Amino acid sequence: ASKRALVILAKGAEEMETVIPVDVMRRAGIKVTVAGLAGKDPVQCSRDVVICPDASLEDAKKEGPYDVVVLPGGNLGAQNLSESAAVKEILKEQENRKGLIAAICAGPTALLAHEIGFGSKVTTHPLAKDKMMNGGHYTYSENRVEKDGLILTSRGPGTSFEFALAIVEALNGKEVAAQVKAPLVLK
Ligand SMILES: *C(=N)N1CC[C@@H](C(=O)Nc2nc3c(s2)CN(C(=O)CN[NH2+]N)CC3)C1
Repeated sequence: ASKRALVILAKGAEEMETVIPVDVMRRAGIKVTVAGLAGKDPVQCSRDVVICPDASLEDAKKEGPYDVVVLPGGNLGAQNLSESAAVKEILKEQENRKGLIAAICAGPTALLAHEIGFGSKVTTHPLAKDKMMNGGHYTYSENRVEKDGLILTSRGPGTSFEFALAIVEALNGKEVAAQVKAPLVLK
């Protein structure tokens, strides 16, 4: 049947880093659940775009497992993910079940907070590098997208299409990723 993604949407999330992965995954035929960290109520993003979640995280985490857990960035959004006991338990489980975790821009700092994928090669946004590398628990990469086994990281809004297509390729293969890429008019 279809592959399944969980996108965790926290107050202060980067809206582009949220919507690009959600839309590109849905174009690939992935069943995506946009799950509000704080419940099912609309979420105010970093630039004040308000997105209505499909479900609360409390509900969506009962409808697992998921083929991928997706962590957008945003300074406050990543801080909120990093502080959530609920997110820690979901990432821990995903890691334990050899499930893909994907985090973009500041999003990877929530991996550090929840002690997820220690020893992985990761990228982040340049401004999040010092936070991510505090305590030297990862190897740093300048790749626009970095995939080290089941830890997939990316750098910013401008790598969001590459990040999303890398998730599609990982879940559905090269051919589906090429079909979704074709009408996007990427450079
Ligand atoms: C991509 N989503 N992002 C969000 C804005 C930019 C970014 O990473 N900005 C940051 N500002 C700070 C960061 S990352 C790290 N930081 C701390 O986490 C220190 N205390 N821990 N939360 C200071 C501000 C790219």
